[PDB]
Amino acid sequence: WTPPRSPFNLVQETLFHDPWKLLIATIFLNRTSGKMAIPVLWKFLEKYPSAEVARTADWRDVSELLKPLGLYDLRAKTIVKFSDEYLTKQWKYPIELHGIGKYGNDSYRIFCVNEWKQVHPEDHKLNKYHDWLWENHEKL
DNA sequence: AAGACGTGGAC
DNA sequence: TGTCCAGTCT
Ligand SMILES: [K+]
Repeated sequence: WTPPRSPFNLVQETLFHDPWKLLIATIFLNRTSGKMAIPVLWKFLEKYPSAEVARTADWRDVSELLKPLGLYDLRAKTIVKFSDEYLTKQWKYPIELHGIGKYGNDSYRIFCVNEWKQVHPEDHKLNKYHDWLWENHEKL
């Protein structure tokens, strides 16, 4: 399964193939505008192209990148921890992991795994994509 | 179960 | 230049 590209161009639609990156993007989005987060996200995946790399990194460093997006200290610490657990903790769903809640888990379950029918989003853009999936899956 | 984490954009 | 605001945690 591979989720369709939509007319709303969510970040999730590129990152689906790597559930880790997709969960990072969701976290970058926590209480922060896309307008600001998205450029920083891309530079973050440059410096930290994976989970094995990221569980390693100094949070002090992740932080430098994250201020000016606010929520930078706690988040930087989370990002490192999330990546540790992502790789070293067994999980069926990323909800089980640190700093992933209904939002990250919904994205996971719509994009990384064929479970869209069972997701009940409460994020706007996700709602748009989902509604749009319900409407057009039989067409593909 | 309530804060609490946060900057810069929009205005 | 002041307020409002863009999930998941403890
Ligand atoms: K969690």
